[PDB]
Amino acid sequence: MNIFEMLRIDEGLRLKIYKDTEGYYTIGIGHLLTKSPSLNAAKSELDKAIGRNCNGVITKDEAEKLFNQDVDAAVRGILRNAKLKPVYDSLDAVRRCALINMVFQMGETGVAGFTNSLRMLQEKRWDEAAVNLAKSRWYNQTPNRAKRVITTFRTGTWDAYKNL
Repeated sequence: MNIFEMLRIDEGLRLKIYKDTEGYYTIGIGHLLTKSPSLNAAKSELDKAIGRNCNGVITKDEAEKLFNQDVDAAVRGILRNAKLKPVYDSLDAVRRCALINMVFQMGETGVAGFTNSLRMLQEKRWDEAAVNLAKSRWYNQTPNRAKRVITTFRTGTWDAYKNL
């Protein structure tokens, strides 16, 4: 299992514009297009992103291309972030995947806001951090996906996904 497979399980693949859990316009493998209510604003962002007139629809290849960009950007974002980098550097390979997942879903800024959980992870207090992470809007809104991520941080294994 790797970050790509992990995220492909959590986000799904959709070739037509769709609304995410938060009601935002998305396409592909969790690629947010706009927080704007206009489908037209969405279709415009999409064409800009692909470089063609897509008319709200893309190919598998296009979705994967966006996906590669997003994971790359997520990684680079963590490495450039003063709050995130140190945590990342302190973690083992599987747990690193878990932080990437959170950043991909919630953005750098959002994850950087989990001050206490970050501190616990850095200190390798697995059980404590799992409990703290669950006290969030994130967990209440997308509980199955959050539990998967949380178990990943808790155990350092891919058990939560070996099911799926």
